[PDB]
Amino acid sequence: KKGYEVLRDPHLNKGMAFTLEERQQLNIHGLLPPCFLGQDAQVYSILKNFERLTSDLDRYILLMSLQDRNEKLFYKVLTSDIERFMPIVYTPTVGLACQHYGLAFRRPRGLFITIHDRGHIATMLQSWPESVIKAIVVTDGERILGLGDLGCYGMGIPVGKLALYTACGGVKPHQCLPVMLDVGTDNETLLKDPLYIGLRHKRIRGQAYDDLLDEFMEAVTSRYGMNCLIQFEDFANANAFRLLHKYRNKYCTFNDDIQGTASVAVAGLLAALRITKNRLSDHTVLFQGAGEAALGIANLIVMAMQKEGVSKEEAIKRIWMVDSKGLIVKGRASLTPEKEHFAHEHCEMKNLEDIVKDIKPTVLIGVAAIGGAFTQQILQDMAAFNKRPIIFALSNPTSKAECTAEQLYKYTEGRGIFASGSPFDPVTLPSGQTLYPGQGNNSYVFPGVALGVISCGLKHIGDDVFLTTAEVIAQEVSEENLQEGRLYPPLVTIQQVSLKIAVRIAKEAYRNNTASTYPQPEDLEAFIRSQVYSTDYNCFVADSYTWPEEAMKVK
Amino acid sequence: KKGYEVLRDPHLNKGMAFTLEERQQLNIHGLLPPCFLGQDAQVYSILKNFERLTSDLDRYILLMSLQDRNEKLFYKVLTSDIERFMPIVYTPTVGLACQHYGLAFRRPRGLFITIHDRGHIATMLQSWPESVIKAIVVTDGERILGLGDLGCYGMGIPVGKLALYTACGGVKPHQCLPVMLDVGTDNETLLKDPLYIGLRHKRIRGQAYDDLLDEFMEAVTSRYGMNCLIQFEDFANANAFRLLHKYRNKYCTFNDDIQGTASVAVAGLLAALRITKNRLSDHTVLFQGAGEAALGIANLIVMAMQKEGVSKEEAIKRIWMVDSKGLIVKGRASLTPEKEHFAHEHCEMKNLEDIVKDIKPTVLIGVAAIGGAFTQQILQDMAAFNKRPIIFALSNPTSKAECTAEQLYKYTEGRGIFASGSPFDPVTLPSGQTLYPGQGNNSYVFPGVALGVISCGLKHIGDDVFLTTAEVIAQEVSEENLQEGRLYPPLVTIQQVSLKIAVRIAKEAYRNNTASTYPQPEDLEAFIRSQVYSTDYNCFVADSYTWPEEAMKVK
Amino acid sequence: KKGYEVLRDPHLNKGMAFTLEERQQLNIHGLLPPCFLGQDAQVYSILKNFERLTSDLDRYILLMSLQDRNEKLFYKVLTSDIERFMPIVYTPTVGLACQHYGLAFRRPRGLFITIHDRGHIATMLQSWPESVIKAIVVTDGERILGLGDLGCYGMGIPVGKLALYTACGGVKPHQCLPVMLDVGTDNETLLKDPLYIGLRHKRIRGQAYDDLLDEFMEAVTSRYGMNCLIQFEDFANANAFRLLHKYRNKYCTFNDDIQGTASVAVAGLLAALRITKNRLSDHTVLFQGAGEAALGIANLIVMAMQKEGVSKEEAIKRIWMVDSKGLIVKGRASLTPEKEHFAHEHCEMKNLEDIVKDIKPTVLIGVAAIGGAFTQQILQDMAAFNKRPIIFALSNPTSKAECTAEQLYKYTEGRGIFASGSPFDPVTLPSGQTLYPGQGNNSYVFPGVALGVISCGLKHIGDDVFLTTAEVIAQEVSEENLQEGRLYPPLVTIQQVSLKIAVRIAKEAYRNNTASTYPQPEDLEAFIRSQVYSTDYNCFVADSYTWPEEAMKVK
Amino acid sequence: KKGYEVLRDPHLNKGMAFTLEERQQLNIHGLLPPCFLGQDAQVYSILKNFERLTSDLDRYIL
Ligand SMILES: NC(=O)c1ccc[n+]([C@@H]2O[C@H](COP(=O)([O-])OP(=O)(O)OC[C@H]3O[C@@H](n4cnc5c(N)ncnc54)[C@H](OP(=O)(O)O)[C@@H]3O)[C@@H](O)[C@H]2O)c1
Ligand SMILES: NC(=O)c1ccc[n+]([C@@H]2O[C@H](COP(=O)([O-])OP(=O)(O)OC[C@H]3O[C@@H](n4cnc5c(N)ncnc54)[C@H](OP(=O)(O)O)[C@@H]3O)[C@@H](O)[C@H]2O)c1
Ligand SMILES: NC(=O)c1ccc[n+]([C@@H]2O[C@H](COP(=O)([O-])OP(=O)(O)OC[C@H]3O[C@@H](n4cnc5c(N)ncnc54)[C@H](OP(=O)(O)O)[C@@H]3O)[C@@H](O)[C@H]2O)c1
Ligand SMILES: O=C([O-])C(=O)[O-]
Ligand SMILES: O=C([O-])C(=O)[O-]
Ligand SMILES: O=C([O-])C(=O)[O-]
Ligand SMILES: [Cl-]
Ligand SMILES: [Cl-]
Ligand SMILES: [Cl-]
Ligand SMILES: [Cl-]
Ligand SMILES: [Cl-]
Ligand SMILES: [Mn+2]
Ligand SMILES: [Mn+2]
Ligand SMILES: [Mn+2]
Ligand code: NA
Ligand code: NA
Ligand code: NA
Ligand code: NA
Ligand code: NA
Repeated sequence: KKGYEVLRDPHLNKGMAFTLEERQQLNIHGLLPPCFLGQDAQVYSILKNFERLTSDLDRYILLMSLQDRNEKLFYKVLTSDIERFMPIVYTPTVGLACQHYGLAFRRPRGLFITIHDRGHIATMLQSWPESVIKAIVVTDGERILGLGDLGCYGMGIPVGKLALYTACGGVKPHQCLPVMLDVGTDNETLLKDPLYIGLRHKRIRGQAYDDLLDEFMEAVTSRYGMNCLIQFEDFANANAFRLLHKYRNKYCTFNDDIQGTASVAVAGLLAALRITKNRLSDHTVLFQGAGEAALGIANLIVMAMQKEGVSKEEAIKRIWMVDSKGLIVKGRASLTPEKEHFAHEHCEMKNLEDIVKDIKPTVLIGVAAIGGAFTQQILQDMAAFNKRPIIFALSNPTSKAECTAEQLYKYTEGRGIFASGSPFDPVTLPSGQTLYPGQGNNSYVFPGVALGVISCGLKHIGDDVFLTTAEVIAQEVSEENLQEGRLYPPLVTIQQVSLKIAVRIAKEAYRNNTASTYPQPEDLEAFIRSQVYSTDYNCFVADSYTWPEEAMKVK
Repeated sequence: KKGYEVLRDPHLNKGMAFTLEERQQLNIHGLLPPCFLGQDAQVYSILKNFERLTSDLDRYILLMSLQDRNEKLFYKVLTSDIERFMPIVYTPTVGLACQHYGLAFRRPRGLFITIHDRGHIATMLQSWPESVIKAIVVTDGERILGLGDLGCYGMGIPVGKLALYTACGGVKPHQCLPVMLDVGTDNETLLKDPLYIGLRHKRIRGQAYDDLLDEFMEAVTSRYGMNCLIQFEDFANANAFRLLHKYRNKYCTFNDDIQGTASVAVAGLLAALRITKNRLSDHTVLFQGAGEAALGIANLIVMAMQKEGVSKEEAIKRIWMVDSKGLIVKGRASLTPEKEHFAHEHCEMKNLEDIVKDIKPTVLIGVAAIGGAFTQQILQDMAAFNKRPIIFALSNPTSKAECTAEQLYKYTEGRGIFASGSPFDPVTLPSGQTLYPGQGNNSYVFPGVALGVISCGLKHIGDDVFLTTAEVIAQEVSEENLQEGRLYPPLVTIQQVSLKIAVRIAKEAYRNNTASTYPQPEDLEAFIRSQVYSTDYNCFVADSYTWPEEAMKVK
Repeated sequence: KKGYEVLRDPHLNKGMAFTLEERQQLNIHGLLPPCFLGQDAQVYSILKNFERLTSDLDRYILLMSLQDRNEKLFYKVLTSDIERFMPIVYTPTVGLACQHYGLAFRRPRGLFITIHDRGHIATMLQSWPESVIKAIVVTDGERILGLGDLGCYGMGIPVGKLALYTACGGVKPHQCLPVMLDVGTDNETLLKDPLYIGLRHKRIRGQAYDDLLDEFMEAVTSRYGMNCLIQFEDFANANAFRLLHKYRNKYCTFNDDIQGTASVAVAGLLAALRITKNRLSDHTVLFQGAGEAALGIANLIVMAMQKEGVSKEEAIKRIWMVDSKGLIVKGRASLTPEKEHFAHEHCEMKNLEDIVKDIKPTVLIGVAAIGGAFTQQILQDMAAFNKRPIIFALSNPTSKAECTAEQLYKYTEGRGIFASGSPFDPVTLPSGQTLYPGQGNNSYVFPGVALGVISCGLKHIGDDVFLTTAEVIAQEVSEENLQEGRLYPPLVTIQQVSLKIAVRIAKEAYRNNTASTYPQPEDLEAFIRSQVYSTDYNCFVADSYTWPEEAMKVK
Repeated sequence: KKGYEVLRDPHLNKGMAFTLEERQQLNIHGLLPPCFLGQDAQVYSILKNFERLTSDLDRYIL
């Protein structure tokens, strides 16, 4: 393609990086100022623009616009200082963006499918420029992080997730599709908000909702193929599980919040074991929350424990859960079949601190979006019953973190092992030792899992894929990392980590013959490495070459 | 047109204003959130976005992006509150933008022709999406406002002018082309500036430059037609004049800085006469500056006086000028033929205040871009020998204004009649009366002159056109306006004033047979009104309708 | 798509079959006369146009132009009377077309890859509008039917083959790509021909040629996938066999001339056995020719005989061949490894008639492109030592057929069982009985084999596929068919036969796990039927529908 | 503009008169046979096609 149409297509636009000869051939010479530069120069300019801003939202908006203008440059900047820009494009800033999505909105991104478009989804996929999609992150916006129902403002998440698909996983941008399934919203505040971009009516539930979802899945895989990876993100509890169970074995799909979190959670405990000097089956885990994350994580912990040689029954007995009504115990009221799995014989309790004192767990996991649930008392108690207690404040965004790295280390005398879903700066204990709290976030799992699935075309994703991936991650945590308090490999190495996760997933796929990409590559690492996205700009010059002169003569 | 490419075309893009039916027919249903809204709603969000910003530079980028995303919306927002947004799109903010163009740069706009493209201009015009252009604003960036040589960063100016072409004149945006002729820059600072977007070398002068200009004019008129309007803007002294004289009679062109300024300046004096209760031939004008603006304004003033009944010779004797070397007197050194035209018998002088006290003028016009040249002294002196002195601080941007509205009104005890190139807020005198200083800026002239020339196809623009336009503008100043201290009709009525300027120019054109649009309209006003740009969106639904039924049958 | 561009795209163009509403929405209303018609009406006008022509070459051109104008209409016409149009679009007219390709040329069709394009094939595949190709028919034009080296004029063959892919097989036209690999031509006549459209130089051979082919296969499968079907057609002997052997197990490819012909020839023998009332192992085959067709057929026959219980050695003993040097016997000079395979101990012989009298075969197959090789004497001899001799004049086009249907039936006194590569009209014997000579032509094999490979994605095509296909075809020959003298099912049922061929190929592909399309359909016949091409026009009206009214409300 | 779309537009289409370089830049190299001819060589082939016709209506259609 050519002309000014190129400058408006972010997948093609190189900006002033366009060569004098490229510009001339593309019929755009004169539409750009008379200066030519490389990505480094362009990155410089962006940083000057980023530096001068004075609000995270403004930084977000700046980057989102870059993403809408020059694809390569966007990712070049992202990967240039992942630790610096991820907090803007992903948690916690992405939640802030979703809260003001109507305000931050500029150019649309993604595919918005409505409950009112039932029976016409197949047609709408046509509207999407790309005809070859290999991955999709979808949400209905009912459980945006620990922020609740943000309706159509929730589109910010899929966009963020996919940003890492490329930035941290190497998955090509052009093959991914962020999707919003707006069936309404129960958030009264949004329904009254003048800037709200979604349907102004309560969420439609029941059979209608279910049929919408079936059509979506059927339509996507029909157009893009049965190998298309569908990643559910931030759906409400009930919907999340039923949908997973319903499609898990029918399509190539998985739920990030349920399975991706479990993977990273276990990856941290597996790593923590090298500090606590014991076996996972010697621990006693207590969850604040009993939803998607808790239930997903708890299940993976059990599989991990059985792998150690313990029985399924013994493993489940070491896992305790607390929901909005209190400690989940046998015979308690308001219990679900899934919760009943961890209902143990015990009197009922409501106060979290009393529960911590009673259960005396070795691992405290926070996944209930409850502010500073992990108070100094709770933290002190953990430091009291444990030589080195493991503390996981997983709720996102930052404002929902069960506790801070600072407080964790402060109230546990620097003996607590910490991890959180949202980023925290390093902490220098009184002893002068600087600890670097790790980020237990999906971000360590979904990019590699995607690179993997897409690479070998794994037909379906079993729970073993996440357990194995939890091991691959932990295997990348160095002794040096561990000594700094890191339960995960440094973020700057995320790409390398993703590759390994991808290669490992491929090896298993072919082994169990669940793969689809054939013939099988003689060297999987080499093959996947060659399938990864490249930050470099392509050359838009026509492929000119000469023929012998006799054969090229004009008659 | 078609699909997503529609959403990237600002001339077409309607954003969420596209109807469900339009989106479905345009193959973009799904690419936009599930909410449909009108322009009012769209303007609201834009304002909430403009409101939260905290820098003029930022507000500029905001609007500029808007213009790159939704044409109709952009202009709907500007005219919604011209007095509020013009300062952002035009003076003085536009000057600040030019100073930091490299930084503010996002998406390119306009046509950038280089000195190294000599012999290829014709082809480059093709790279421009539009093949039908009626107006063109060119600059080489050597004299950007009173900011000097800003090289390629000067592109911001033609874009500003054109913005007003539409917003103030009603000229259709799609038919206008902003152009930057980059032949280098002598600004050592820019040459070292890492963000500079132009050619990194001193300006090329001599015959190479002249050939480039001739080619440009030729290229532009051959492609777009002889009737194409070429507006020269912000060129250096020497070039501005010779280029104007060189193409004046050959093509449809004029120089905004020399002729447009002259027109508005005369319009103001004509209005002031109704406060000073005398005739223009009764005044004595003193110009701080003897450049493009000064010489142009002086020339029109002379014509205006002669039209009163005074002789050429007598008129000239009433104009005094001061340049970098001091008062322009007969037999002084460093004099140009143009300047020696106003060189009177008198002793040399350099001190401005002493010059004011010696010549004792009734009107003081500042056009030398000298900060606060009109000091307390000067202003007091003026209010001393003049019952009601006329003070014109025309230099731009604000930072160059010879003096402020507050200063003028205070140091002239409220008896001074003020006007300036850049905007100043209302002033409330100690007497309790609030004055609304007018803005003597080209903006009152070029929009209407363009509407006029384009509408009737006036082959060439003579000085009479600007004198007539000056009378037209003054004619629209009401007694009420005068009573408030306005030498110009309120800015909120600028569209109507442009209409009358256009209608007038048309009538003259047909009378003198210099028009080209035939047959001549019976009602010039009605004709022009129907030629004006509309801010309303068009409907993108296919024009569907039925034929009988026997004729519509399928055989 | 939209606009006049639609009318020029044969894959979209519906002609006057475009609905008024379609024309209005596609922006073509007014570009077509004021009448709307159905396909039947359109076919009628085509037939009127075909009727008035007076030459086969002109009928060819008419139909080729139809194909370049309206795709569906083209195939609608072909399938409306396959027995009438196939002889025009295929053998023998296609051979005539190729001989005058330069003269018949109008609009180009297919992909022309030259030997001078080595190292740039991948680039050239981009030039091709479709990015999703599933089948390709390639030729270098060195052995076009029995007409020899027709160089670039040979493009007519791949175009013809693919015409039947769709017409007889049901394969989608847009997913197929006809390719010509021009490396020159040794035909002195064409080099001198002023209308020749290929490279005017002797064919390039050796390593250069082999590298071009490797690059071709690599580029095609890299861009279109390893499952892309590559059908080699009309390559010279040496090149045909080595290319087949070299890529056979590496890509999804087969050689129509060697393998397709084998399949159809055995299909006919299988059917013939039901007339001769005996087993294949009871016959003695004699081939007039020892090349691509001869060796391929000979090979399939052997496999067929072994499946009856006979050993490989015993089977080979029943097959004799004659080449340009005469009867192929042990120790004979100028023999090939492949030929030596059938070199039996026997005295050398050169005269075909004498050879027939000596070997006394029960099956006479002609594949040497030798005019009327099967003389009256030979035909009489065959009817002398065989109650019911089986005569196959497989050489194409008709002017190369070993003998005519009339001649065969006349000189065998109506006892000879006939079949030919090119069509012959029914024959009414003196007894009054009318026989319908069958057509033993690849056309019975490649369409169905293609529909099958493409459908289930069979990685590689082994000879078993052709042997089973032969059985599938013979299975479709009814008792009635046989009684009329038909060795193959009637042409009018070819689409039904192809389907059966495909469903069987699929079944075995999944059984042997050599398929690629997964999950496997529960009903293969139903799946494949749903994938077949539809001759009906699509509806180009936008998918319009409404949402509730509150959700459609414009703010 | 470019691509096979150019071959279909009679105002732009040059047939085999398109140069090797033109074809490569227009993204149509390969859509035309490996032969380059001038207008007169093209006229010649038109005349041969005209000559063999035997009806004015056919010559009209050609
Ligand atoms: N990688 C990561 O770091 C990651 C990944 C996914 C999710 N998360 C975070 O985890 C949080 C929840 O996600 P989810 O998917 O698990 O949501 P969910 O399914 O809604 O689960 C939330 C749970 O918290 C419980 N809860 C509410 N108030 C409580 C209270 N006062 N005391 C104890 N428990 C209480 C709820 O109880 P009931 O059962 O009574 O309703 C519910 O079971 C979010 O903030 C999210 O951002 C982090
Ligand atoms: N509509 C409007 O409000 C409008 C329109 C056009 C221009 N302007 C303003 O007018 C200003 C100049 O524009 P221009 O085109 O006339 O520029 P120009 O051609 O550069 O002329 C500037 C003149 O000022 C003289 N000068 C410089 N310093 C002086 C000093 N210290 N004391 C006395 N005279 C001095 C120069 O003298 P020499 O000849 O000796 O060098 C020169 O004649 C700009 O700031 C611009 O913003 C306003
Ligand atoms: N589906 C169909 O019905 C179908 C498909 C493919 C081909 N065919 C036809 O089969 C014929 C041959 O094609 P091919 O691909 O097999 O070509 P090929 O590989 O060149 O084989 C031709 C063979 O005929 C031999 N020959 C030449 N003159 C002979 C003569 N006077 N007496 C006996 N044998 C002679 C040649 O012998 P040497 O080796 O000594 O040179 C050669 O072995 C063509 O006319 C073609 O149209 C029909
Ligand atoms: O749900 C979340 O909070 C996440 O995935 O980071
Ligand atoms: O030059 C200027 O400042 C203008 O034209 O307003
Ligand atoms: O080459 C041939 O003769 C054929 O394919 O039928
Ligand atoms: Cl850039
Ligand atoms: Cl013919
Ligand atoms: Cl012949
Ligand atoms: Cl038949
Ligand atoms: Cl139809
Ligand atoms: Mn999530
Ligand atoms: Mn200016
Ligand atoms: Mn063939
Ligand atoms: Na006919
Ligand atoms: Na053809
Ligand atoms: Na193989
Ligand atoms: Na033999
Ligand atoms: Na041609």
